[PDB]
Amino acid sequence: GDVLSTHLDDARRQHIAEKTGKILTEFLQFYEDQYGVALFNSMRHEIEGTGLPQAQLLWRKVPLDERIVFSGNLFQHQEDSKKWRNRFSLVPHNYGLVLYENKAAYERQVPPRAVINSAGYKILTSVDQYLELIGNSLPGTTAKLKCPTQFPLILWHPYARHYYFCMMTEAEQDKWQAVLQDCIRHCNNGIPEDSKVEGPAFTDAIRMYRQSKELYGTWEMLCGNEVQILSNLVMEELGPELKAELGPRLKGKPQERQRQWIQISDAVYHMVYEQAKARFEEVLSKVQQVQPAMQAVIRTDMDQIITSKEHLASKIRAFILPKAEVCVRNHVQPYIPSILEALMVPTSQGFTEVRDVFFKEVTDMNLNVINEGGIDKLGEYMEKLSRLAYHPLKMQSCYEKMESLRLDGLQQRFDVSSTSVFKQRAQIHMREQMDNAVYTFETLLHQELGKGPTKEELCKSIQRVLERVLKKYDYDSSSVRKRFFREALLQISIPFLLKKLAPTCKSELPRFQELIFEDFARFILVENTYEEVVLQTVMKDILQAVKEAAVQR
Repeated sequence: GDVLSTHLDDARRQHIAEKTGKILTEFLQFYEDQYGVALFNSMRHEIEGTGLPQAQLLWRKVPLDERIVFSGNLFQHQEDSKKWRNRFSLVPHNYGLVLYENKAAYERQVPPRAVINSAGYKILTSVDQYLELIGNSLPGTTAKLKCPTQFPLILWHPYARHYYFCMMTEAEQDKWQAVLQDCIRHCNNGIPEDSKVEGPAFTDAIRMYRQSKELYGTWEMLCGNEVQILSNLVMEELGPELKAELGPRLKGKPQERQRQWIQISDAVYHMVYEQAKARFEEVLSKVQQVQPAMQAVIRTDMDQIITSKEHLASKIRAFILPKAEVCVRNHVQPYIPSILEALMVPTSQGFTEVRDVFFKEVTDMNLNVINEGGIDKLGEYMEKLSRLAYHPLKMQSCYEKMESLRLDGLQQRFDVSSTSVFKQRAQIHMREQMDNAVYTFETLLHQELGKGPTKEELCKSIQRVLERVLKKYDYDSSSVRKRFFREALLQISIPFLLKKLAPTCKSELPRFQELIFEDFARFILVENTYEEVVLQTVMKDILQAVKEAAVQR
């Protein structure tokens, strides 16, 4: 039989589901523990009024009207037939990649042949690059795919299936590379950053689970929505032993064996995804049911919870602060300036490029008003400007500023994962700030225009509204960048410290549990309090490094 029927038979699928279920159970215990802590922290910020200050730019409240992002014909390699077929390929408003047999089939409202969420994917523009990337997916390879055009585009994922496209011209290749890069970035941004409770509870639980498996530091596969990330977590853990078991059973030449493993991995990824979805959504519903009860206890007992948290922290400080401060002084503090410099330069270039692109587009609109000498086509020009933050070409020069980013870890070595994650996060911030700029410009211009078509010439109020939005932009850009640099420095330095401190602490921390009043245990965790103690040991150096640099400008 075929590869999947042979190697993923019912018995093997049951074993995989059992192992997956054990991982999900352990993760969900971390998640339920984290949930009340995330709730307490968010409520403390709101009640004490210590959340993020209000931005100067306005934020769009309703999404833009849904429009197709891009479409065109592509060739796609077909896994079943091994034949290349034309496909009409469409990117909807939500940045899925949708493939139809042809455009005529699309017009007749025929179902799509595939709908692809590209979270966790990477783009390759040559077959050799792709073969190099998968070349060591099975062991011992060095211990002794052919495209109809010269312009391929390949989508690779560590666990899910790979897609093979090609285009007729370098121009089409370049366009689809930008669009698919936008798709990946959009799908990776699957948990809203301003989620108050669910987001932080989930991502902290992921980190704590990984730490319990002795995995510290930024994780490249913390991308996509919750179920995708959980699927990545399971595949990371189960992949090695599944590969060790099935690898020797695969028959053929090295690249054929590599392709069979990709097919097996995708099938397991699907099975894991559905199992994780069911298990996670069950627990999410359970925590949401008791969240109001938790809110009442937090609101009533706020001051006593803070007191209990501070008492626990004081005992942890007494235990770990000497060794922590030495480790920061000797092994973190010397390197904070260099890491900050590496992050600041491309990030600040990118935010400045957003400003320049915004300024040019508003001026181009202003030129149109002067040329028609009138207000009457403003709605047409504002509609195009309203979408600038999602323009598949015009934003590319901003995003490109991040590709020179190279970050060392605290072993003074290039950190691939930190670099990847922080380029993605920086680019998402750039998209947000561009959208805020054009939304603010539109809103303020409409206000200004209530004065009348020519109380003074329209191009004077346009340029005055533009100058007002630019000052709001410059303020918000510095706010956003300072927060981003602080967050990134913390996310590089704290996992390093926790790993160095683990032989001292991991056996000893449970002894502090007895200090937590049982009715507060959903809101206070020994581990989280300990991690906050460690965080405070780098806070001075980080705030001062971002201060002394004044990197936020």
